[PDB]
Amino acid sequence: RSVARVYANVNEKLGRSWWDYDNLVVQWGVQDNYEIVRKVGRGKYSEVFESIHLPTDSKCIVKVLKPVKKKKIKREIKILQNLAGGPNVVGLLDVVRDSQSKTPSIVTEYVNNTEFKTLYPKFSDFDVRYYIFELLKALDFCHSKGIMHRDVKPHNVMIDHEKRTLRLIDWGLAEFYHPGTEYNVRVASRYFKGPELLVDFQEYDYSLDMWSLGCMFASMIFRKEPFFHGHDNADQLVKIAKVLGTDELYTYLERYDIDLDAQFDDILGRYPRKPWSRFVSSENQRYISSEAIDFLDKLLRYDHQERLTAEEAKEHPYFEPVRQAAAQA
Ligand SMILES: O=C(O)c1ccc2c(c1)nc(Nc1cccc(Cl)c1)c1ccncc12
Repeated sequence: RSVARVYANVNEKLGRSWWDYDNLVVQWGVQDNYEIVRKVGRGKYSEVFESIHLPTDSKCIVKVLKPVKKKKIKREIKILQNLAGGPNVVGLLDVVRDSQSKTPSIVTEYVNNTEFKTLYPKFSDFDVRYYIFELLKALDFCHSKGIMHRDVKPHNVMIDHEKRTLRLIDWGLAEFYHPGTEYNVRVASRYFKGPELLVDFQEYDYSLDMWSLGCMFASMIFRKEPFFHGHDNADQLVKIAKVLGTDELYTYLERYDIDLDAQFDDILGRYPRKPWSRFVSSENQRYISSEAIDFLDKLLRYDHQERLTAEEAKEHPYFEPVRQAAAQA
C-alpha cells in the first residue's frame, strides 16, 4: 500500500547483514570493566546508571534492558551498531551482560543534559533553529540508513547547552523500514503519536518521526508543552482535528481508504482549520516568524507523504541563519 517517498530501498541495498537483527551475534564485553555509580533514571523498558569504565576511569552510562521480548534487545543493539559515527546519534561504547542472569546492558556516552522543561523556555529564536537543525542531522542520518526512530520527543533529545551539543537517545522503539511492512501502531508517546498511529494505519515510514519533530517544534515556539494535550489516544486525534480541521482529515482518510473506529462518531465534531497565528502570544512571539510557521505547517500534516523529509527540512529558509553561522567556521 503506502511506501516511503525517500530511502525506500536502503535496506534492500544493504542486505540481511544490515537489518536481520534476529541473527545478531553480540561480542559481549567484560561486565567487570564497568562500575555502576548512581541511578540517573528509570524507563518502562530500562534503568539508566551513571557508571565508570574502570580501565580508563571515564564517565559513561549503563542502560540495563529487561523487555519481555528478547528480539527487542537484539533490535536495539543492531541499530546502535549500524548508526556508528552518525551525527548527533548517542554513541554505543559496549554491550555487556551478567554472567549468571544473562541480563544485558548497553553502555553509551554520558551527556550533561539540562531537563527540557527548564531548558526550552531559556532558548532564543536562534537556539530553537540551531538545535532543531542538529536533531534533523540525526533523523536524516538514521532514515538514510533505513531506520525509523519512532519515539522522537523532548525526553529522547539530550542537549548540553554549555557545549551546544545534541544527542538523539533511546533507540529501543526504533525499527528498520521495509516497503509494505505492517508496523505496530502502539509506538511513540501519546502527545507525539502521528495521525497514522491514531487511526491504525500500519504502512507508515520515516515520516512518522517528522510528525513527532513537528509536535516538539510547536511546543518550543508556542511555549505549550505538550502542544496536542490529549487525555487518551482517541482524544489525541480530536485535539489534532481541533487544529488541522476535519475537512483535511476526511480527504486524508479517503485517500488511504481508512475507516475511523465507531468510537469517533460521538466525540469528533466538524472543526475548521485554526490558523497557526492564533497560537501567537506575548510570551512566545520572540520565537515566531513566517519562516517558522511555514516550517511547522509542512511537518504537521495528516498525510505522512505531504510532510517534509529531514533532508528537505534542512533546506528550509527557517535554518538560513544556522547555515550562515556554520559557514563562518
Ligand atoms: O536510552 C538511551 O539510549 C539513553 C542513552 C543515554 C542516556 C539516557 C538514555 N538517559 C539519561 N538520563 C535519564 C533521565 C531520566 C530518565 C531516564 Cl531512563 C534516563 C542519560 C543521562 C546522561 N547521559 C546519557 C543518558
